[PDB]
Amino acid sequence: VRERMTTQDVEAITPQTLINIRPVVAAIKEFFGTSQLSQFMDQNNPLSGL
DNA sequence: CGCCCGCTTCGGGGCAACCCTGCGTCTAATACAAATCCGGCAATGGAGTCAAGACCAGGTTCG
Ligand SMILES: C/C(=C\[C@H](C)CCCCC(=O)O)[C@@H]1O[C@@H]2C=C[C@@H]1OC(=O)\C=C/C=C\C=C\[C@H]1O[C@@H]3C[C@H]1O[C@@H](/C=C/C[C@H]1O[C@H](C[C@H](O)[C@H]1C)[C@@H](O)[C@@H](O)/C=C/CC/C=C/C2)[C@@H]3C
Repeated sequence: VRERMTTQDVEAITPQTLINIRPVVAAIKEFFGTSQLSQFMDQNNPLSGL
């Protein structure tokens, strides 16, 4: 946003144009898969999930 | 008696070898020439195929 605040022209831009959500959604998808703390639920008896 | 000056001794620095406190989207085409694929006839010419048809030789039948 701070980059394209300057390169864009004024009196034409909007928050729909300024905002790129793809690094945020890539950070979420890169956390939930392929991290240490996000593991498969160990279920072979209900004590193990707990 | 004091004094220089390199010899040894330790310090500090410097450096070489391993992990994560690591791990962004970008003008946009035109113009043209050469090379290459490929699609479709257009000569085949050699290689396979059918069929007749002849070739006797020795069992096989008949005299
Ligand atoms: C070594 C480790 C996790 C190991 C893979 C499993 C735990 C080892 C301890 C043990 O031997 O009991 C650390 O885990 C985390 C971050 C760093 C380390 O990961 C690491 O560095 C190693 C792997 C990190 C993420 C792996 C994700 C995916 O790999 C597959 C699918 C995803 O997860 C893995 C499965 C994990 C569940 C395990 O659960 C364990 C039993 C089995 O070993 C597994 C079913 C149970 O002990 C379970 O109750 C306990 C889990 C530990 C909780 C997380 C701690 C920190 C499966 C192999």
